[PDB]
Amino acid sequence: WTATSGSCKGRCFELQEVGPPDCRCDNLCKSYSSCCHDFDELCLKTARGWECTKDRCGEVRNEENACHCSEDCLSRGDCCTNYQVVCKGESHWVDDDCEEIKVPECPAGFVRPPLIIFSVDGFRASYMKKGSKVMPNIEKLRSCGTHAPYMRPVYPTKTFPNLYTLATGLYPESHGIVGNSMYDPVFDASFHLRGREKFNHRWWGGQPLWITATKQGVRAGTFFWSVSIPHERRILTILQWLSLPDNERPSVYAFYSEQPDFSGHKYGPFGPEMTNPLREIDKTVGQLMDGLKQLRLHRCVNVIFVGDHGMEDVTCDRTEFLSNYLTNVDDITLVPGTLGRIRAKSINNSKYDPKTIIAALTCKKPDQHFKPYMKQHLPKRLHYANNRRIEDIHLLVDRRWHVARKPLDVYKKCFFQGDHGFDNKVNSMQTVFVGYGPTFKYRTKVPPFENIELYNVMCDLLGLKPAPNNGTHGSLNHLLRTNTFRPTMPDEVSRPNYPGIMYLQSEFDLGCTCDDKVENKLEELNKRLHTKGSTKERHLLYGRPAVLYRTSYDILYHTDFESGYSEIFLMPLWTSYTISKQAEVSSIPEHLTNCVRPDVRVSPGFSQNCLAYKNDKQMSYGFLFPPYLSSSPEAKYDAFLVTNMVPMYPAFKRVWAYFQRVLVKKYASERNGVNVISGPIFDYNYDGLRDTEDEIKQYVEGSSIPVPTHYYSIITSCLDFTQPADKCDGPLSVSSFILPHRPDNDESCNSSEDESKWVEELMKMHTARVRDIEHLTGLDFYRKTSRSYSEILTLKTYLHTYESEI
Ligand SMILES: *[C@@H]1O[C@H](CO)[C@@H](O[C@@H]2O[C@H](CO)[C@@H](O[C@@H]3O[C@H](CO[C@H]4O[C@H](CO)[C@@H](O)[C@H](O[C@H]5O[C@H](CO)[C@@H](O)[C@H](O)[C@@H]5O[C@H]5O[C@H](CO)[C@@H](O)[C@H](O)[C@@H]5O)[C@@H]4O)[C@@H](O)[C@H](O[C@H]4O[C@H](CO)[C@@H](O)[C@H](O)[C@@H]4O[C@H]4O[C@H](CO)[C@@H](O)[C@H](O)[C@@H]4O)[C@@H]3O)[C@H](O)[C@H]2NC(C)=O)[C@H](O)[C@H]1NC(C)=O
Ligand SMILES: Cc1cc(OCc2nc(C#N)c(N3CCCC3)o2)c(C(C)(C)C)cc1C#N
Ligand SMILES: [Ca+2]
Ligand SMILES: [Ca+2]
Ligand SMILES: [Cl-]
Ligand code: NA
Ligand code: NA
Ligand SMILES: [Zn+2]
Repeated sequence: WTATSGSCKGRCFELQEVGPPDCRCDNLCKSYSSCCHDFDELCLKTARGWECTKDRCGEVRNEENACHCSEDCLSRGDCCTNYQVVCKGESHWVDDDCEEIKVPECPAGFVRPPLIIFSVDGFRASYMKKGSKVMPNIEKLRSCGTHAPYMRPVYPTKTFPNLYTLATGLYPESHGIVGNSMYDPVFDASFHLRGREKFNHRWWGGQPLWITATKQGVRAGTFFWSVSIPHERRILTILQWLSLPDNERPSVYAFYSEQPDFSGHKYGPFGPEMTNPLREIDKTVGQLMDGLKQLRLHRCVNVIFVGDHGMEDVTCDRTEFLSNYLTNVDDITLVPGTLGRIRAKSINNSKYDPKTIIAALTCKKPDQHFKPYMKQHLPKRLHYANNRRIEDIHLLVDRRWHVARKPLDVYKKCFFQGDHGFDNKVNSMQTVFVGYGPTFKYRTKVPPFENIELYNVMCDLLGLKPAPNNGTHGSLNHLLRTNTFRPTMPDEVSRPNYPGIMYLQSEFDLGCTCDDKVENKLEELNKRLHTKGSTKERHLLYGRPAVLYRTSYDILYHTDFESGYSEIFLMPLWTSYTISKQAEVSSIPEHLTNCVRPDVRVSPGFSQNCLAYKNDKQMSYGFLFPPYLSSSPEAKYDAFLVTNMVPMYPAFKRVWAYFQRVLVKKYASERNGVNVISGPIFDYNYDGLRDTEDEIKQYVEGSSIPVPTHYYSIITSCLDFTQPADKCDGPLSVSSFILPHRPDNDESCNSSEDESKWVEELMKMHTARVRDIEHLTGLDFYRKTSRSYSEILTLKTYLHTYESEI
């Protein structure tokens, strides 16, 4: 119930929301059907439209009018945005040459530059170029301010997941808005785009910017705007707020546009009908900027222009139907569209089995336009798993396609030509970022970055301490003129041991054999030095990774590679090695095929054993430093040390061998040497965070050798590829992967073909930021470079997407 017999007289768009059942006047009252009777009358004035005209200049104040052209309007803060242009001979902000804003040029009383977040739905990245002719205001913001060629949204590339990620710096799996549509089994409740449940606070995790602000004594304008409050009124309200007395005036504001998303669904991302929506958004921008200029704030305020996601071409005829794969279609609930999520229709059905469903959706048709996945086998880069609201079964749908349950759903629910929600690395899902203001840089292009990083920066722009979030604070310092956040390297928690030769061959009973016993102070002094770390400057280019947790490990030095060996997990946490451009690939010799050698630096008790691999009929093994890339026949003996060995399914060995035998050399050619750090990852609880010992769900049979869930590699070279990796004087270039350690290759539909046809594709699908790998390992890389930490932070957040050009 709401008693709507109160009035909004003087209360229009009140910031402090009043509790039921007294009527509401805030920008959300329409959505809750709870406005005061006079809300339309007082708060949604429209009389005479949105622009001053020559005859309206210096008029008598008429309180009915939407905006004003009277002499007093500037004081009252309620002129039409074009008032000075029409009545005082001022130019539009867009027609003014842009000039560097070296410092905040704010009215007295302003304790800090305000921040206005101008957010646009479905604003695809390529619109900045392709629609630049029709977008003069926006195009002026872009080129005079700071801009990225695109901004990477989060998966799924929908609205609420993205807008709330912007507001929180969190992955949807952490903030809770994991889709446009959701069921929470604990609440036994549902979240939809329409209706009212979505307004319950319990869906919304983390701390959004407005709450971070308020808790820290910084006032906020409200962020959420009902669809029926026209754009012009939203702008006027923000301008009005900006004129409030110092003690009442908000410091952070948001504008929202339903366009271009709305039209792009109807007409597709490039439908000729798309020009108009883009014209109108630009007109809105021009109004804001004109409004700001009038108020002497256009060189004081920091403006962010940001989209939530892009838009792709998607029509009805391009749907896949689960009914063409599944017999049991009515025993399941599918969340449909540009992503699939599947659960049982009823929890009382004990015959339901995810295993058989996945299998029935796997590589069943030739050009199949989606791929099923247990959520924990989704590429780790999507961080889309650690939430009870995300169904165990997920379908990654091909760009340009839809998945529905049955054909009837598609014709009884072509209507649309555009849609979004696909994998976040997909070009058409990319969105925009422009920062313009005193705190942003002047005429600066920055590289593509992820929207999860904005929360931090908006906190910086406001002088706020950010709530704990998924951004890497400092990785976007290069966007900023001042207010940068200067982070320290995390302190190392565990210092390594440096074991010497402390065990005799005969103390090891691991069931390992190696045909190695074929025997000079020239090459005997040389090898000691190698085992003391003589070649370490070559293979450990950026210093050793720091272990950021309490554990017990050893640094092991070799001719061709260096490792941090875990006595707890009985394998390396990392193996580091440099492959120069000229380096040569050799084979594993016949007499060495099944050779495994005891490491006389590491005790039997802290070693793996060959017997456990013999007994484990499913588990085989691989090596972290590839024997194929040994520098000499004599050095190759080190590749076979038990302390270089890791557990590997024969299905995964196919992948690993091809990467180690073929791809590393290829990269070294193409990049002028590469440095490689490889290792295991354990994430059985799929929270994207390093597992403790007691979280491991699988061991090599009969042993305490834990089985990795994933295998990572970090591949570094010189950004200037004319300089070889080991003699790089400037910025670095990185690409990385986190491969799932799976006992089949069901994921790659072409795995029965040669590795050259499918492996590299899989790696690309599982591209990763170094930062992802840090989360998963508790390591901290790049501890000793000549580079600035902020640059190294940006590097660590870099993702190599393998998409073609924007
Ligand atoms: C991305 O960034 C985020 C932000 O940092 C990272 O997530 C954090 O990770 C922390 C480590 O997992 C985690 O810390 C835990 O907090 C528990 C208390 O949490 C409540 O309070 C916080 C603070 O305000 C709040 O943020 C939480 O909100 C979550 O939960 C509610 C649901 O109730 C949601 O509405 C909300 O969206 C959010 O959900 C998400 O996080 C939870 C984890 O809390 C997930 O489970 C959800 O699926 C969802 O994704 C909470 O309101 C605290 O209880 C934990 O302490 C336990 O574990 C430690 C281990 O150190 C142990 O010492 C303690 O004894 C305790 O264990 C006891 O309970 C256990 C289970 O109940 C049991 O096993 C034991 O036997 C004990 O009885 C823990 O400290 C922090 O909450 C989240 N924060 C957020 C916002 O998500 C995330 O890691 C980053 N991702 C990546 C890849 O880097
Ligand atoms: C800029 C910004 C805007 C914003 O909201 C703008 C907004 N209002 C409505 C309404 N009605 C709406 N819907 C999206 C699709 C249906 C309606 O979206 C939000 C939140 C509040 C969504 C979390 C966060 C940020 C951030 N950061
Ligand atoms: Ca949207
Ligand atoms: Ca984990
Ligand atoms: Cl969804
Ligand atoms: Na085996
Ligand atoms: Na396959
Ligand atoms: Zn949309």
